[PDB]
Amino acid sequence: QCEPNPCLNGGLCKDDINSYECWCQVGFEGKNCELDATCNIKNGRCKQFCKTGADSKVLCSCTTGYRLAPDQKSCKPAVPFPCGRVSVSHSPTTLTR
Amino acid sequence: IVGGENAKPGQFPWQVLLNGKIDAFCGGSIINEKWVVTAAHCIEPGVKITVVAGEYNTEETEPTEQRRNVIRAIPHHSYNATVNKYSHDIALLELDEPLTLNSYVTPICIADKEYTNIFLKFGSGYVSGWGRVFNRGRSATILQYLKVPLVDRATCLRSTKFTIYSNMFCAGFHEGGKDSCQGDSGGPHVTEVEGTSFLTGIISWGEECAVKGKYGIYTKVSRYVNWIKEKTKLT
Ligand SMILES: N=C(N)c1cccc(-n2nc(C(F)(F)F)cc2C(=O)Nc2ccc(-n3cnc4ccccc43)cc2F)c1
Repeated sequence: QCEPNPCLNGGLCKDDINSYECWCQVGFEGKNCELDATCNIKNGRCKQFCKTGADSKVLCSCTTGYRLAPDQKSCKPAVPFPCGRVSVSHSPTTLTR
Repeated sequence: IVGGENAKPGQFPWQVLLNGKIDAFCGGSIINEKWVVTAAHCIEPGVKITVVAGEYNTEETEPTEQRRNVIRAIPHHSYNATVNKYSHDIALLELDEPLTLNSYVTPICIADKEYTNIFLKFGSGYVSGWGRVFNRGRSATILQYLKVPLVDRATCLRSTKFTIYSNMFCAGFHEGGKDSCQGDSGGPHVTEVEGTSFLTGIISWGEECAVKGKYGIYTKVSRYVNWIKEKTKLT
């Protein structure tokens, strides 16, 4: 599938037997990471806040207290006790069963 | 909270309880370890208020409790000018000694103008608090919570006497039977997007509580958000 990479713009081709997809990256949208991502197409793929910018290219980011990971979409707590999460039912590695 | 279910301990860690002349009088939402926030109509000339942080069963004494006393208490640059005193029903209480942040003392999240509305317009929010358990009568000792579907401007106007402007929004049940209440006043109205809960309301007033046909109404934090952002900047 992946000879040469059908996913472009930097994305990543997990080819399969039958098929293959494009793990896409930031900035980028559509199938083969063809067209740009937009703050209205799935939040921008940002996990908290989607913004646009000078260009029409996006800009993910976070509330006071979280820090936008290096993938640039998901938000990581950046201080011990972060805003608006429950913390009894998750420490250390627990889910509300 | 009438028509709610009991909340569970440690699950609502932004739920300040505002203590003053009467004991259990308004709720509040830890905008952060040094300032909590609340409806402006809980600011009385004369009372000196005390945020009860990690509280669960009022009839009993929890190790997570952290009271402070309000060292000062801003309300918005447009509360009421003797006119209609439940519009920008909003305000910050600076605590005097900073709260020790923990799993029972945890601030709620204050998302910017553009996003707080988006969370608000997903149409169901977790309202919580120690207020009345029934319509006039019995107050919730052990923290009460409730989910509230967003109820539209056009209809909620149709249930009022009073002027519902835009800094408020309406929510509750069409089939009357469950709402916040007096004593819940100031408590939170938050929406969670995938873990992270964000504040989108101050529980404000309501032509009575949980009355079939009439709803309870809430402040539109979208508006004051930036303001909140400004004035609590520990940085
Ligand atoms: N339903 C709720 N979520 C809720 C929340 C807070 C308080 C009350 N309770 N509880 C009770 C209980 F005691 F009976 F239980 C009474 C109330 C309550 O809020 N009375 C009340 C307050 C203000 C106005 N009012 C309406 N528009 C206004 C515009 C300007 C000024 C006042 C304005 C009309 C009212 F009915 C209900």
